[PDB]
Amino acid sequence: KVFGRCELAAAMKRHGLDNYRGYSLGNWVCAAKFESNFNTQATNRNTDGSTDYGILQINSRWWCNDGRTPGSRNLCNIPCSALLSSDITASVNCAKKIVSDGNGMNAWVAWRNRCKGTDVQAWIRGCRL
Ligand code: NA
Repeated sequence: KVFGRCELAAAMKRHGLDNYRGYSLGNWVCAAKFESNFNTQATNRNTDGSTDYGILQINSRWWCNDGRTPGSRNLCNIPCSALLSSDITASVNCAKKIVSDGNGMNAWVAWRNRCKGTDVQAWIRGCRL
């Protein structure tokens, strides 16, 4: 599923991401935009052989099991393919664990390089939230 901007904002708010660990909703929509272009089916391979999955590009090195990342962890206790669903519940609940691990949203390289320090509230402008 390719989400619309406000559709994703509304779904992220309903799942409790608005101001989660202090990060306003615009941060999460900005992150999703530059990580996946709002596409739940996005995948990208990393140099070490791990793979990033879903609308927030969660990594198999630490967070999910894809059966092809030997020696890795599965801290969200899910198969990585669950992160590609049109239902974003698994992505959001795993993201909540990531953002809580000490580095905040700096864990998402696209957020640090394209969202941090900008007017992130612009990403929810116009939405009925
Ligand atoms: Na893994």
